[PDB]
Amino acid sequence: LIVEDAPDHVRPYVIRHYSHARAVTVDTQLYRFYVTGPSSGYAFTLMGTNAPHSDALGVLPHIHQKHYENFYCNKGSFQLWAQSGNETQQTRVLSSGDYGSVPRNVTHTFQIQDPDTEMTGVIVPGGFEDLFYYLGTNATDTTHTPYIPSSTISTLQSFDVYAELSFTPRTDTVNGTAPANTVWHTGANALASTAGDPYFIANGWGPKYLNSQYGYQIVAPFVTATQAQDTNYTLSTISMSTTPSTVTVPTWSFPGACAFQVQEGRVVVQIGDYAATELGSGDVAFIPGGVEFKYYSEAYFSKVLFVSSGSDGLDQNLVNGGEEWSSVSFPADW
Amino acid sequence: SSLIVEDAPDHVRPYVIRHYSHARAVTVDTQLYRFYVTGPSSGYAFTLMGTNAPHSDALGVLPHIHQKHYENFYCNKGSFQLWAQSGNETQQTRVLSSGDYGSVPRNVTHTFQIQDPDTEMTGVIVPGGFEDLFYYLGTNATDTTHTPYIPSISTLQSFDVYAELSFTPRTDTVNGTAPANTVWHTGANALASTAGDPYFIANGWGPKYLNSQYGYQIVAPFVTATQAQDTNYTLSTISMSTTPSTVTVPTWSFPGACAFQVQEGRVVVQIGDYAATELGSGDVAFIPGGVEFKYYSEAYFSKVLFVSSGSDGLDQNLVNGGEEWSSVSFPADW
Ligand SMILES: *[C@@H]1O[C@H](CO)[C@@H](O[C@@H]2O[C@H](CO)[C@@H](O[C@@H]3O[C@H](CO[C@H]4O[C@H](CO)[C@@H](O)[C@H](O[C@H]5O[C@H](CO)[C@@H](O)[C@H](O)[C@@H]5O)[C@@H]4O)[C@@H](O)[C@H](O[C@H]4O[C@H](CO)[C@@H](O)[C@H](O)[C@@H]4O[C@H]4O[C@H](CO)[C@@H](O)[C@H](O)[C@@H]4O)[C@@H]3O)[C@H](O)[C@H]2NC(C)=O)[C@H](O)[C@H]1NC(C)=O
Ligand SMILES: *[C@@H]1O[C@H](CO)[C@@H](O[C@@H]2O[C@H](CO)[C@@H](O[C@@H]3O[C@H](CO[C@H]4O[C@H](CO)[C@@H](O)[C@H](O)[C@@H]4O)[C@@H](O)[C@H](O)[C@@H]3O)[C@H](O)[C@H]2NC(C)=O)[C@H](O)[C@H]1NC(C)=O
Ligand SMILES: *[C@@H]1O[C@H](CO)[C@@H](O)[C@H](O)[C@H]1NC(C)=O
Ligand SMILES: *[C@@H]1O[C@H](CO)[C@@H](O)[C@H](O)[C@H]1NC(C)=O
Ligand SMILES: *[C@@H]1O[C@H](CO)[C@@H](O)[C@H](O)[C@H]1NC(C)=O
Ligand SMILES: *[C@@H]1O[C@H](CO)[C@@H](O)[C@H](O)[C@H]1NC(C)=O
Ligand SMILES: *[C@@H]1O[C@H](CO)[C@@H](O)[C@H](O)[C@H]1NC(C)=O
Ligand SMILES: *[C@@H]1O[C@H](CO)[C@@H](O)[C@H](O)[C@H]1NC(C)=O
Ligand SMILES: *[C@@H]1O[C@H](CO)[C@@H](O)[C@H](O)[C@H]1NC(C)=O
Ligand SMILES: [Cu+2]
Ligand SMILES: [Cu+2]
Repeated sequence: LIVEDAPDHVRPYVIRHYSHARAVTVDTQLYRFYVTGPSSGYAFTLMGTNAPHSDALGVLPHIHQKHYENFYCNKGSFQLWAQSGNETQQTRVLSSGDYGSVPRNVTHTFQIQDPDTEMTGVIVPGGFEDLFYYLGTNATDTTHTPYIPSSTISTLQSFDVYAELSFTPRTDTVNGTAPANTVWHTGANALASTAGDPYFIANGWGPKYLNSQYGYQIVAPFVTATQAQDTNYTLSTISMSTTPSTVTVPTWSFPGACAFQVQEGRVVVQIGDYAATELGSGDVAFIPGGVEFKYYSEAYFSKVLFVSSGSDGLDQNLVNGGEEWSSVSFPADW
Repeated sequence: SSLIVEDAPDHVRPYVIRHYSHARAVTVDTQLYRFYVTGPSSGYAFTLMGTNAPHSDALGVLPHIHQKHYENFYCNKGSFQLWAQSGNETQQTRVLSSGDYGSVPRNVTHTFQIQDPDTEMTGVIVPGGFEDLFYYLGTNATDTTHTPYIPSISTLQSFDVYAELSFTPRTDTVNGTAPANTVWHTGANALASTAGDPYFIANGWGPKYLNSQYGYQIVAPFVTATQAQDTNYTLSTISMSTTPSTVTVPTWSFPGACAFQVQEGRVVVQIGDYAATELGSGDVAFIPGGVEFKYYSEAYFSKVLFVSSGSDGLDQNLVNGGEEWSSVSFPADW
């Protein structure tokens, strides 16, 4: 079940945090491809980027006309700038557990701030990694260190990267956000109600739902049908209690492929005809559409970043079967 | 007898206690405290505790000093602000996010305020036994489900808590710090030049050392003999690569007790005659002085918060045998 690089075809698998994962470097940045187009049947790409502080932008401002980009900060911190059409340009400094949503046709760029920064990208549809094989240089990285210590515009268009050379990232950031009057780590964040608009959710400040059918699970939606539209997927974090003795761990099966990366805790996953395996920080589990699976938290509290192809995968299912909830913690009693 | 315990033992012995175990939980208003290492369990060497709490618009504790205990604040997740002042020196304050550290020596006035919804503070207090104060002021908590937190003057001198009613937490915070002429997440941080002064180290910005004897390990000191003086302990984070197949995992036996809490990764500990046991996020291992033990990272990269009684524990040993290093990542080649 465990693999060192994402398979070159669809199958159940788990890839440990910092596994080789076809690693490439672009300057100081090291990219790992935990889920690829070939490994997901082109459903989505799930990549991890580790990098040190930089005084320069990490990528030139650009747009994707056919890909929805999602930025999740695993650790450290990076600034993200985003703008849809003539809407006011927005920017936030994401720290651990923060999220930034970048729908198609939204200009964006980012800059790495902290020394031990890790950015997990979820891009829909999959196959997006080809861009980095081109821009990057293969890295053997024998020791598995997070990152190594120390015409083109036309070409990029074929990778669905359209340069926005006139975009000037705003420079009036204060307390991790701009413009003024925005809410960042000081109040609730809502997902954009209008398709096409970027939005940001600070860790623990977005909408949540408690599902109590199989133990306590809290789903914090990041992307729903409203925002995905035809890109057809869902994204969220799922926090989990242990499974009480009175509950039978359920067996799931969905039409679309799905995957999750453990952020905190220890989660056991059983997929298809493979032995159960326990995942820790940054480990990724990939479940092909149509394959049965079971999971439970061995830790008293675990939190995972979850993505699903389709409108009704696991996270949406738990939300529908649960209730609105206003805490990152579940009830103290069963 | 078993290695893993749900509450710290009432005497010195090797043990592991999982994140969010009962650990003699108590609540003080919205804050839930867990005592992973106590005075009794460590022979009064030190206390290692965890506090989980939601956002609050008020201070989490009234300003105070401890005349006989050295307090240490480490942000596991979320964020909280910490204010500190020593004698005639300028009052300092920082907003700590994941991986950040704040040092509060004896006789330093301090207070804190919880900012994010899913905030966890790991406290290391030396010497051990101060936790009686939390038992005293707190209300016992059963917390059957092990949820992180429950959703929703003269007298204290005996517990070494001295009120400082004249202290007014400064309110000119900008970009997570005050006064303006400080460095926070924008440059290198040094440990205080002498004992008695508070200091703060942002994640990855403090001094680091690379030890290459047993695979690669990076030690980021937080407290050294210079700052500890007679409190006689060391504190740091230790980052670890896997152990090369050609390297024998070393065995250690120190004069004083030591412990660590995994922050990221998967670390296996083999203590005395107990079974090798793998720890995940927030899990704590405690090793009595004089007891042999081995540890190694199963994850490709793990980072733990480490504390040791004495001046020459594991972290100091790794520093003395290693070299100065300027990256949070280790070399790509053995
Ligand atoms: C809290 O934290 C936030 C960060 O989260 C801090 O925000 C930072 O604040 C500083 C200072 O305000 C910002 O830097 C300044 O940015 C100015 C605008 O830059 C853009 O426009 C210029 C003009 O066309 C371009 O050249 C720039 O391009 C370069 O930078 C971008 C990055 O944004 C790169 O992508 C490019 O490749 C380029 O490298 C930008 O597009 C900029 O004009 C200004 O530069 C002056 O000042 C610096 C030193 O501060 C000098 O080195 C430089 O020579 C300039 O000096 C002239 O102008 C100043 C101002 O009028 C005069 O005083 C001088 O005498 C001289 O005439 C500087 O770079 C920064 O962008 C911003 N960061 C973010 C993310 O928002 C907050 O300050 C902080 N708050 C507190 C209180 O601490
Ligand atoms: C960036 O984020 C900062 C937080 O990290 C923001 O700082 C906050 O700024 C507000 C507004 O200036 C402060 O609130 C005000 O505080 C003053 C002073 O409070 C103290 O003194 C009064 C009077 O003696 C006393 O009653 C209080 O108890 C305090 O002891 C009040 O007079 C105002 O009414 C108001 O409450 C916050 O205190 C301050 N927070 C911190 C932690 O510093 C900053 O404003 C943000 N900057 C921007 C541009 O958005
Ligand atoms: C994105 O922009 C292109 C160019 O205008 C347009 O043809 C396409 O329909 C847009 N796609 C979406 C999802 O808005
Ligand atoms: C680099 O790795 C990619 C796989 O991501 C592969 O397609 C290519 O052949 C490799 N190129 C070189 C020069 O090794
Ligand atoms: C959305 O994805 C699901 C699962 O991959 C698939 O069954 C469904 O046909 C898709 N919807 C559309 C309109 O393509
Ligand atoms: C702390 O302050 C008390 C009271 O002033 C003093 O007696 C004691 O020696 C001080 N301790 C340290 C370590 O500075
Ligand atoms: C601090 O200043 C006071 C006077 O306000 C003085 O009495 C005291 O000795 C000073 N502290 C030190 C350590 O010098
Ligand atoms: C505290 O302990 C008492 C005695 O065991 C128990 O009755 C009570 O329910 C406990 N309080 C809480 C909040 O758990
Ligand atoms: C410091 O701690 C070590 C380890 O517990 C102990 O052996 C030593 O005696 C202590 N030093 C002093 C001065 O007490
Ligand atoms: Cu992009
Ligand atoms: Cu204190």
